[PDB]
Amino acid sequence: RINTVRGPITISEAGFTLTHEHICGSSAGFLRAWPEFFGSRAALVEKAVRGLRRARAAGVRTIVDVSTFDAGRDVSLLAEVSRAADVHIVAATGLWEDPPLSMRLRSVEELTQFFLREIQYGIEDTGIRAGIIKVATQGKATPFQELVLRAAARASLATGVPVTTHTQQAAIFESEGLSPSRVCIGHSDDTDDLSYLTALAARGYLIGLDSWQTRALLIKALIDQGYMKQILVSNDWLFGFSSYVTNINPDGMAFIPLRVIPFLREKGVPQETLAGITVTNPARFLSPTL
Ligand SMILES: [Zn+2]
Repeated sequence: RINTVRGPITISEAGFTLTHEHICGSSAGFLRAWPEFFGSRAALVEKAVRGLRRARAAGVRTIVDVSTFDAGRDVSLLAEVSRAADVHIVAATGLWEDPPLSMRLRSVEELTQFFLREIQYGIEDTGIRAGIIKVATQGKATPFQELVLRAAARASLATGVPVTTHTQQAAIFESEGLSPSRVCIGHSDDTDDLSYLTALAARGYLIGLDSWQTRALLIKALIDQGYMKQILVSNDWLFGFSSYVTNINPDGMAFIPLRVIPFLREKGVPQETLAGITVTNPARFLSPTL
């Protein structure tokens, strides 16, 4: 069973899953400070529900929202849009690029307990539990970033909930006893080299990407190398979405099933492989595994 914002779900209920999406983010809060310009909360919820119902109509069944407490996560909003659009949503714990003072001073043991609190107890006073750990990294490795990755690895070891991060790191995860099949390492264009992707893929890590046709061909290259079981999919292939710039692109959150899947079909990626990367791989990733 996977923790969603409306409660636990079985593996088989997850279906077609996007694994690194952005409903919540930095900018939604300013609707509280300035609704005259940005619109009401109800209008934001309405825009989000409409976009998710279109993604649902195109075939998306589950999305993983990777916003964290320090990057604008709003799990009560996620639960409302999940119910209205009939799309499962997995919430994340973790930390973003530049966390507050009060978090930058914590030990690995303390940060582990923070992540575990949001996985085992709930987020804030909502009772909604996170189903993934997101660790956003800036650039140059720093001791605090290594500390956060270690805390995430330990929370994953305790609960079996997967970790998703950005580009070394693999030695830290293995340092802590965590199987690579619990970790998705996301790569940007500056780290897109197919050689690096296959290297991490051969060691058991899941691979994410954060033009879109050239990203899709990188995916095909990875498949052609035999690594289809290590691939996760996300609307991030179109554009580097984040808490800075959320998913709410004339295809909206339906971009993957309406544009990328037909294109991969045109390039000859077979049906069983496409079902593997959109259904089997994310279900195996999200399913808590010790
Ligand atoms: Zn993303």
